[PDB]
Amino acid sequence: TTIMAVQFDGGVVLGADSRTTTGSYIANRVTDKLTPIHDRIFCCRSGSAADTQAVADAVTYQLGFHSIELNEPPLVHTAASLFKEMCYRYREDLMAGIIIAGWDPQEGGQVYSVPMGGMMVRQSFAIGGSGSSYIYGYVDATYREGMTKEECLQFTANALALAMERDGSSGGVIRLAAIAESGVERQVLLGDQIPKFAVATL
Amino acid sequence: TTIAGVVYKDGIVLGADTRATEGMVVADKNCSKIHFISPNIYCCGAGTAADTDMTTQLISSNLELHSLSTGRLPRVVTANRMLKQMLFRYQGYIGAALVLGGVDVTGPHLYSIYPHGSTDKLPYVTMGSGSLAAMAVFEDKFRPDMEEEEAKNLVSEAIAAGIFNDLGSGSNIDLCVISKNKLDFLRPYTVPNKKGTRLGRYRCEKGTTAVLTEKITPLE
Amino acid sequence: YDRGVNTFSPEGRLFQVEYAIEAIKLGSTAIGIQTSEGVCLAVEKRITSPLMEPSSIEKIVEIDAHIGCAMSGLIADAKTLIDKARVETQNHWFTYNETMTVESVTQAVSNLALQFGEEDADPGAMSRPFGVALLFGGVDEKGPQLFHMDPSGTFVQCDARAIGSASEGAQSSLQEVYHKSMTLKEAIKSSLIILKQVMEEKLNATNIELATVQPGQNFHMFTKEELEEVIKDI
Amino acid sequence: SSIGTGYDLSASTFSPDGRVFQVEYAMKAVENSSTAIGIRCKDGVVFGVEKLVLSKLYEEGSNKRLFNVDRHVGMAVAGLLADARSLADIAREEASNFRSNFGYNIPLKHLADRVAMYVHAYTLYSAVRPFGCSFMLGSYSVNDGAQLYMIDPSGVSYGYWGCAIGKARQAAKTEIEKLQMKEMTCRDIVKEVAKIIYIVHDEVKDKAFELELSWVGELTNGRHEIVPKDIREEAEKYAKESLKE
Amino acid sequence: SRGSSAGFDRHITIFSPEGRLYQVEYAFKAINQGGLTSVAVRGKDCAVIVTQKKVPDKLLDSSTVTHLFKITENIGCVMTGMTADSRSQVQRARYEAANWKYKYGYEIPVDMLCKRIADISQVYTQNAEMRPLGCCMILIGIDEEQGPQVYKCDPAGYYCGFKATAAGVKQTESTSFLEKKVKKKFDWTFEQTVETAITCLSTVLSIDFKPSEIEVGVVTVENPKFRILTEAEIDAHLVALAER
Amino acid sequence: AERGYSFSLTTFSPSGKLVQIEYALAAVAGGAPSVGIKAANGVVLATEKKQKSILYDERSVHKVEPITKHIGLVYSGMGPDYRVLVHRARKLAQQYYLVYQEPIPTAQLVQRVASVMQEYTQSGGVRPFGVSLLICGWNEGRPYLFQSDPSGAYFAWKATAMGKNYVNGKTFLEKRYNEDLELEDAIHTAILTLKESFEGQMTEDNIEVGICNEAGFRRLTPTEVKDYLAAIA
Amino acid sequence: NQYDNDVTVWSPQGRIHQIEYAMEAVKQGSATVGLKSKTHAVLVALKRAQSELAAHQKKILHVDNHIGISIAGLTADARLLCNFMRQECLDSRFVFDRPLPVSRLVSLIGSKTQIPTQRYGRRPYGVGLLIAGYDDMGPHIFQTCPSANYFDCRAMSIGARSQSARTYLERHMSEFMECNLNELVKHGLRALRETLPAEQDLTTKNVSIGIVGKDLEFTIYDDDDVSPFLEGLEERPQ
Amino acid sequence: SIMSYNGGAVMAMKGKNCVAIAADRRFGIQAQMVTTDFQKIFPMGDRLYIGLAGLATDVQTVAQRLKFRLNLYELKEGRQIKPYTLMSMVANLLYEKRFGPYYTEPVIAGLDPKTFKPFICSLDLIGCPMVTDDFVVSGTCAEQMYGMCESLWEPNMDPDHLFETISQAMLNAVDRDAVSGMGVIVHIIEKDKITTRTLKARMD
Repeated sequence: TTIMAVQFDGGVVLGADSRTTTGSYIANRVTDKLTPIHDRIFCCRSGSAADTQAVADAVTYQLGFHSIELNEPPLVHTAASLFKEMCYRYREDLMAGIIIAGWDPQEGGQVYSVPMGGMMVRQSFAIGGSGSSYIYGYVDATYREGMTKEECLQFTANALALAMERDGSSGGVIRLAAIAESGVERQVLLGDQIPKFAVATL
Repeated sequence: TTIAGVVYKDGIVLGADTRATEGMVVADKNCSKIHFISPNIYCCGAGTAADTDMTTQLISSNLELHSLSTGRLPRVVTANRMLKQMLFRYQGYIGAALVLGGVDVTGPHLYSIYPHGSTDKLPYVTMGSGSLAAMAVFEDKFRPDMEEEEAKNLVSEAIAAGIFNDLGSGSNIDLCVISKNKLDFLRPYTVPNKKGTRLGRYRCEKGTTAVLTEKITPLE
Repeated sequence: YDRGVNTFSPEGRLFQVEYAIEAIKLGSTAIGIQTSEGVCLAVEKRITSPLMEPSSIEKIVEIDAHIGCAMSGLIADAKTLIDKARVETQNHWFTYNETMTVESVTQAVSNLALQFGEEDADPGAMSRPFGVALLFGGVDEKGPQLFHMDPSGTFVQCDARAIGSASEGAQSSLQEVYHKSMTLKEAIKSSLIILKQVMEEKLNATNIELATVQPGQNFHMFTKEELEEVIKDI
Repeated sequence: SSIGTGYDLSASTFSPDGRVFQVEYAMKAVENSSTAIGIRCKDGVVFGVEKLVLSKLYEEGSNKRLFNVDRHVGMAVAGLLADARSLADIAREEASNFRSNFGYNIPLKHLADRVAMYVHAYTLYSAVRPFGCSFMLGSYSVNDGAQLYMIDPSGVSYGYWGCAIGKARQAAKTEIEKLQMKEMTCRDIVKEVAKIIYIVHDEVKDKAFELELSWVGELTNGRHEIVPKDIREEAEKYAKESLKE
Repeated sequence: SRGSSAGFDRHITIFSPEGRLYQVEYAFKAINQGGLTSVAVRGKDCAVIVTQKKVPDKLLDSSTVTHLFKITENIGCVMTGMTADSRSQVQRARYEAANWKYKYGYEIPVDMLCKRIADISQVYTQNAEMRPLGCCMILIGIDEEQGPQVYKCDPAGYYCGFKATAAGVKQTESTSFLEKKVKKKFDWTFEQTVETAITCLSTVLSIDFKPSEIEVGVVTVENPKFRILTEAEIDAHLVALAER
Repeated sequence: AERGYSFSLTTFSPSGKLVQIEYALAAVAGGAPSVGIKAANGVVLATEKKQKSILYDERSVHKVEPITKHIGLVYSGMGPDYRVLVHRARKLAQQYYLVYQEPIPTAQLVQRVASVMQEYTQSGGVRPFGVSLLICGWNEGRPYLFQSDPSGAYFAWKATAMGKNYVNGKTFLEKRYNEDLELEDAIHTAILTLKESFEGQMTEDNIEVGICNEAGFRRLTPTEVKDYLAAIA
Repeated sequence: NQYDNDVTVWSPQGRIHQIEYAMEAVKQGSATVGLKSKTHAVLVALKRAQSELAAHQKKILHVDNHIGISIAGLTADARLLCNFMRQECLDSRFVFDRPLPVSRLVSLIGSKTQIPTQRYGRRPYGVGLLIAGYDDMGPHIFQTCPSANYFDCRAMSIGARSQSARTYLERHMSEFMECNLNELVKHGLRALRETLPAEQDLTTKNVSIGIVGKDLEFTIYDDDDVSPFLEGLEERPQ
Repeated sequence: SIMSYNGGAVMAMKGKNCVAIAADRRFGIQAQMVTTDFQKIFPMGDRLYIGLAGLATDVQTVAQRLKFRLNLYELKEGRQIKPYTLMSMVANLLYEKRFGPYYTEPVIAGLDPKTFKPFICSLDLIGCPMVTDDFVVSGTCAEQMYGMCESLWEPNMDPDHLFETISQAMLNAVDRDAVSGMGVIVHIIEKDKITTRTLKARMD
């Protein structure tokens, strides 16, 4: 798994691979790892599929009830806090690396990381999953303050392509989703749409 | 065990083999692995047999209650939710591996459900010891929007791949076809396997077994 | 008209507690006398038949080797408190390796005071107050002590005290004859005298019980002969 | 409007004309209480309480009827005092739990709804009695604005621009409706609060009294605070002088 | 019989000698104590709620005074009767909806929500420890196949679907009006429905309301999200009635 | 906060009567009438589903409810109580099916539901159900018709009536009905005995009918009921 | 008479009679007074004896090194509350290693005592308390009622015939804040004295004193340790 | 293994309008034989028997609790139990201990008390049911029994032939198992009667 989230001005950009493995076998070569938590709040999942699915459902439920009871669009920080609570309270029984990202009329586009421990931190960009290890350098040398939405899109696309190329537990197709006040724009990069890099020959 | 499921133009084809093994010994040559959930929803089961039995029966019951109350036909998402939440609650200790398929108001839907409680919604799925062979068949010969007989042929081919390439699988092939207005519970589809005809007559004649004690008890 | 067991009277008291106090006024009268030589406790047995074995009537019991207790009213209710007191002393010994002070035991038994009630309680909780008055007589570091306790839970130290039906008369008689320098002999003598005054039957060796606790001697219940030697000096 | 034939002994019992008299009696306990008012302007909320002194032996600031429920939320009560305190503890716990679970300061409308549901929970059963108090919650934020809510023994919660509870409810309200608080600032408001309190006070029936005053607004960076001795005495002076006319 | 009483049959929810439940009837009476009336009408392609908005004081934030509630993004309700009870029941409804979606993976149908609330109320009807709620819930929403839906539940535990209903003081009269206006057989359109409800309430209390004296909830097939009309659009509906 | 009254609300009178049960029965004998007929090859349940306005959507709530695939229910008395009992009966049926993997016999369902009804005449803080039930079923070839009353007692009937004018309906049944009737004739005489009370024009939406043969329990379509209410078909 | 027997039952006039009847239990107890200087807090209590051959009831209890109480009413409820306060103080020292602030202890008492005035079958605590303490905000005298209400007092008196003491204290408030310990205890003793007929007066047998302060842990004086305080009073004659 | 602690074997076989069930008679603890008359087949009504092999304690216990529930069934309802129903009942009983199972693998053999159609089945230790039209086996000599039954069983056999077949199968399978045997007992049941025999067997 390789998940990624980049914050820009008007909102955020989410990206994930589509490979779900049980050992060296690929149980699903076309997984959806970008999961809507609310109208403009998504989560990127990594770790145990059961755990992340269960937690995401629970958070979606809680946040739905919460938003109805407040009659307001929920804060991204709130969804992130819910994930944080669950992932921290049951840290010894869950294997989940989550990235909560979305837009919010109060604080705009935001990205939060909730890694395996159960801590929560806001970041300009976040990466997670097995493949993330291979793109720390790239993402550190390529990132730049004040990227446009399309720039962030191309950015996550490239990073994920690299990770998927190197990581065996990552691969398949690329799933992207831009989130802003405008709404949610999901797209899928497959085959030749996936960025390629000159491979060493002689 | 080899079970599979596929989504075609008018609905869903489920497939299963019929061998039940205890260790490396065949106990059942005609095990039924395709379970009734609701009139529009069926479920193939691999993994721990008793667990798939009880899980599938429990969910069938709760769904009957649900539809009885709602007066409507059950949705596949409902079955998926009930199954996955029950299974997650038990942390994999309930060894149910499932292929869940059905037809709704929203159309045909196929999920694969793992004993830990994770699910995947896919146009084609395989579970069991023979799942890789069947998956090979699918990945080679699957196209979207197939017709009924084509889909049945594909699924039976995958189940056959499992049967002949996996020691855990064997015997007959069961299919279940579910469309917007038809339910073909073909059991079994086609038995590509037969015991060879007995060359001998090992029939024992009366009196060949020595008896120490007899006691006749008349009934009614 | 039925109300709760935890209802206040407009005067500011609990009906059940007051009615329990009333219930004591039917009990056998008992006398305790505190003295620098020891504490004495005397009580009438109230035998209602020659067929009743009077030795099976104990309104004076040993809480421990240095503490005795005389009870009046509903004896059945008293047995519980007595046992609780004994257990308490033994727990204190177990934990601290030292005897309980009479005041501490008395306080312990007094902690079970208003521990009754209907709603918001255990299924094994008391439904009503204990209809019993107690007189603890003991010896400790503060010397010979005597305490009195009633169903209100209020316990107090007393020099000479009477509980029971003839409480008032006996208390007056006690007041007339008590001074903080009596001998134990004078105390016992006085007790038996006032007891004979208030008792309806003729005072004899198998009609009352008498017990002493002195600084040099553990709790002692007087035998029949030991009683005779005292009743002789009427 | 007065049926008492066993139909008024429990909150689990309707009157034949569809009323719950226990709640009405608790409300009546609120009516017999000293008056407290609260008013919302364009940069916060101000609270005023007529705290009747029952003895000169009591210290200054005893029996406060103004509470800090949260660092951004203040509370003004009227009625049976101990009940008010218990409800204050409830509100505090609700706010605390909200912060622990969600990360930010609880919105006032939500705190109101929660505490009000808690209050309503006591108007349904025979096992418990309704709260003999009404209370106001005030708060200010830049993301929500200035907000003021009121809750009665029945569990009803409404948002107000100005509100009052206790003996002189309607008189106080009549005095309040003369103000254009939607344009005034808390500063200007404090004086008017103190004024309305001094007006509404009955020096004949009720003896001496003490005035309680509470800020919560942009002037305090969102923190519900006590009115400084200075501004308090200023407002009191303004009131006493305005009383002679 | 015919109004006979025995024991505590007028204090708790037990049977009267003729088999009635007095406390329940008293709850029905407790609904009217609010002094308000709500009208609910089902259209061919929509569902409309309208209710009096009595705000006798300017010291209130009108913005907080409402008997219209969002249960779900696509399920709306109007409450009539005791206020606090109404909000309690609203919370319960919201919880049941969210829980429903969480357990079953699909949005709750109005039918089942109403049935659930009614089922809950029946318990209050049969247990002595608590008294029924003096409120009445009317739910509106668009179902996937049955079209628009208007349901209603009682403090008795009764629930039902309606083409039109009403609750509160002017209930019987509103019912009479509506049942007269349904027999006509007219193009039950969006505006037809809104106007029908508004005029029902108006004639029944006689007002020709200001746009600040009522509130209108609505739900449509083209737009299933429960929408609460602004005072502006309400007035836009008002002035259109003073033309014919 | 809440707990619960732990004492019986239903107690013996000095006469030896369980007054609350009889008052519950009074509540039953004040509700819309219902008829049940067992007819050799099937069972019929029918009831007066008379609304109070044209506004009521009669296609939303039903009085003839299925319990399983082979058992049906109707009632006389209070609606909500009936609804509770319906949920409970369905649950019981499903428990039985989970344990035995065999559709619940009608008599067993009746016994369990009756036990539930008996609980509410002795347990604490509750009143009895104000409902009499008619339960039809197909099991072991034979057809079955039971009635359960608020006391928790049950009886097997060949035919019966409950609710308003149940005595005259009962007599009418005793005369104008007997065995060897096909289910069709039974439906006929059922609508006939309901008509002995249904004040007004009995339409296809004024009554509800359910049948139970050896093909399963089902509610009759309004169309079928119209055809039957044509005094023919 | 139908709004008399349950604490969960409001009267039609907005009162709860069980609470008030409970308040009446305070008046049945012997009088006690409490006053503070700027450095010290003093409880003075008139003990009370059944008969002459019985000792005088304890009126002052030790809670923590900086906190003591004087009781008036049901003694069982008094000991109950006393144990509660002791436990809370111990908890505070255990967790924070600092003495528990008096006002907070009092608030806790209010919270605890409010609870059974709202639950069916429960009763109010039939006891009034005077609490003397010293912390970072100086000396403190508090008063707790069965109504679960509490007051921060400059001085106070409760119990039978305590109105007199209340009046006297109300006269000499302005003196208290600058008095010395001897004078403070004196004033307390006079306040307690005005609660008696001219026939009877204070003794080393029916008076208990409790002092806490900036230079003194909470201490109880009675018998002969009271004599230095009494032998320094003006033989107030009728 | 736990199942091999006491050993034992149980078999059931279908016939024409008849059915058969057999079991060895040995009760031993590991290598040591304690008794040679241990009951492993229990009547659960007329024409309906259950066979239990495995851990002796759980054999007895499952049998007893089964008789408990069965008696309750036959009392509440006015009928003897149907074979399928008994199978589901046992399945339920075993699955109740899913995470602490009884160590027995039951075998059911009987005729439909209404009809006469033969029924056989076997279950897991956690109650997974398995119905066949030929035979079922359970025990420490399962492979042996399978070997014999696959070679001797014919479809439509008459009582005598069913007897000879199941007897030879049991005898020859058990005689290749160290912890099974010390005698064999066979119940052959038909519509009118029940024949119970003990076979002449090796005792080693």
